[PDB]
Amino acid sequence: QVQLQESGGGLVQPGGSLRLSCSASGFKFNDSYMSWVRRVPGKGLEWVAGIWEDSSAAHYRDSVKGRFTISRDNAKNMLYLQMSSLKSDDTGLYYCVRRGYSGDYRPINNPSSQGTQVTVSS
Amino acid sequence: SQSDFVGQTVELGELRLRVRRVLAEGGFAFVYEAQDVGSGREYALKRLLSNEEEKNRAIIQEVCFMKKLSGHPNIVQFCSAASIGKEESDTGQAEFLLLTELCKGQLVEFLKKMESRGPLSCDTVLKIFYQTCRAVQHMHRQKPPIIHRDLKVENLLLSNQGTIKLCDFGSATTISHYPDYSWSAQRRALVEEEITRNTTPMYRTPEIIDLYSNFPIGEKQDIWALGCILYLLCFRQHPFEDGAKLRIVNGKYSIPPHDTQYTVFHSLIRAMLQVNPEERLSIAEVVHQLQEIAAARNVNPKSPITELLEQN
Ligand SMILES: COc1cc2ncnc(Nc3ccc(F)c(Cl)c3)c2cc1OCCCN1CCOCC1
Repeated sequence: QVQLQESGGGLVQPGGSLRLSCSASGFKFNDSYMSWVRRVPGKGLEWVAGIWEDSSAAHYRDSVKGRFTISRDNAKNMLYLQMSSLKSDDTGLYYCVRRGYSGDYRPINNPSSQGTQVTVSS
Repeated sequence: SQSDFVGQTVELGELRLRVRRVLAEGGFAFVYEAQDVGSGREYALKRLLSNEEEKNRAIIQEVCFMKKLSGHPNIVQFCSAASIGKEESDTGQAEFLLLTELCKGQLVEFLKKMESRGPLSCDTVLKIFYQTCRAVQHMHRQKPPIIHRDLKVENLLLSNQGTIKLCDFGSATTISHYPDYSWSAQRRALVEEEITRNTTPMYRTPEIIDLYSNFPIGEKQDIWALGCILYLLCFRQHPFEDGAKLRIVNGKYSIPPHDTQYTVFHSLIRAMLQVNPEERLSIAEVVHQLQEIAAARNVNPKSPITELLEQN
């Protein structure tokens, strides 16, 4: 029974900074690859960033490299995504899912959680 | 053994793959989920362990077919392959690795988890079947034409984009058979046994069951299989589920007389399930008619099936 719950998103003008969090339960968080995904209106779902089990490896898509930072806490089964220098394309409904992606940044696991809204505009 | 392969690291080209879990078991090969430690990209990894050259030579042609079918939006994408001798392998068997792109999973397992919602719309069936046929068409366009011979819903995958993709090509071939009266009875028996192995019992065509009718065993095999699939998507059940040879040879099946939901597909089913392969519609004729239906229904059949995509 994989269950996830995201929070920490809101409305912030371009250039701002947000910090997303996610509590996980129902599976063994310590031995699983975790990822952040977002749902942009008009485009669909796309993979954003991912992190290995023991944080020995972190991956980011081209449009967020050096701008977003992913991290985890296996002790509390938490997953964090630090966003900064936000653009208009960063606007979307952010989820956290298990495993990575395939092809052109296309997530493996579809989000069953509610997600957290991130809106970027003046 | 092929169960201890999980949690290991495989090197293919510039990729370092971590074996995550088992996707499918086989008596010859297992399919695993493999993730790259440098990119985070996921793949599907089939691992064949056998000393039989028949199976080893078969998976080689399986690779060549995929490399040629590459680039198509309705066919799984080949990435890499590797050969491992009996000596380097731990199981004492020759090892072969087949690496493709990772999808959401099989179409079948998403369908049963959505039966709770109710019956499938005529549109969703139209989307699934069209994208299925567009993949078969791409196969029948190749030179020489590639025949799947193992078309079934279990071989249909739901991509991460939300589209249908074909996966297994172990039974695929470009060889056609043209039996006449110059054929001996034993040759007919020998050819039949060979083709029978690579086919699913209830999906076996009339021309491969009765080899004294001088029916050509070519690309029209896939058409008959598609007719079984379309029937299987509307009425959920297989037209020849019992697999009785007498029913397949004589082409005896029944369409639900009180159907009022999938009536549009009645003409296509009857036209694809013809006993004589010479009378069955070509893949182009099937696709063409599917496009007319989608136009009259205001539906883009190439668009992703979002209802199955958001299924968990
Ligand atoms: C994430 O799900 C899949 C993605 C896949 N992506 C690509 N190919 C698959 N199968 C496959 C089929 C034929 C082949 F020759 C090769 Cl190399 C691979 C795949 C099979 C997959 O799983 C199929 C069986 C679903 N299992 C059922 C048991 O519980 C876990 C889900």
